[PDB]
Amino acid sequence: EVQKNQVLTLEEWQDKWVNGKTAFHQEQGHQLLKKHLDTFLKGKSGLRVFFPLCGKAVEMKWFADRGHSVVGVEISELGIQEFFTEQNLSYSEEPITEIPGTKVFKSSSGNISLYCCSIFDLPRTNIGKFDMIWDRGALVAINPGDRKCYADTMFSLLGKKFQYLLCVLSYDPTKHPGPPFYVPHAEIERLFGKICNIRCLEKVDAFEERHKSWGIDCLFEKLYLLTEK
Ligand SMILES: Nc1ncnc2c1ncn2[C@@H]1O[C@H](CSCC[C@H](N)C(=O)O)[C@@H](O)[C@H]1O
Repeated sequence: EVQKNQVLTLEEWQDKWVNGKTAFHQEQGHQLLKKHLDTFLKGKSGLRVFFPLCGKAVEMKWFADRGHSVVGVEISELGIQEFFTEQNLSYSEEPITEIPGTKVFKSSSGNISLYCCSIFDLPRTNIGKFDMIWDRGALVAINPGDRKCYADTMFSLLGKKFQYLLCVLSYDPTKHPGPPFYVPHAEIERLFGKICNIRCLEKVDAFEERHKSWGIDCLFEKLYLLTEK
């Protein structure tokens, strides 16, 4: 209930990128994913992997380097450009014909495509189906009221068998209004429990010096693996 009425705008997010206020970004990449990556990919070849609200997530290159095709969606053209610049990847552009005024950025390698539009635009595209989702700073970045629509959008993107990897943050929601927002276990169950087997693989201290600026003094991260019932 606490953060329920928080409504951020796309322009606010784009402004963060313009202003360099991108402290959510992890240059060395996600350490829980790094730990479990081989287990998740064991026996797997040429998967399609989706990154909602992808920013310039370095982990997209982890999957592409391992032979999987990666699609991300990110509202900030600046963040997308920073991804290609930082990963030293050439790219070219095409329109997203269904959503006038927007573009998809395609790595020359053919392995990474970043849609520069809203995640909520995707059901009107032919983005298709995915074997795997990496969701970090995404479900937690969405306006709280938008979570059900987001969850339904995720389901629309999933193949019959899937591994949905989900990172959420645990902190006292009365101390920081978000983002990132507080998504408790019960909320995961509400959104994903009917369709998914839910495993919480990790719960680790995530508190860094930068988190003092949110007015909290404890922060934990949980890594979930959601799969078909
Ligand atoms: N509706 C929306 N559609 C697409 N991108 C959105 C969005 N709302 C917010 N964003 C983008 O979502 C990102 C959340 S911050 C997390 C970024 C990235 N997943 C990482 O792990 O580092 C921002 O880059 C923001 O610009």
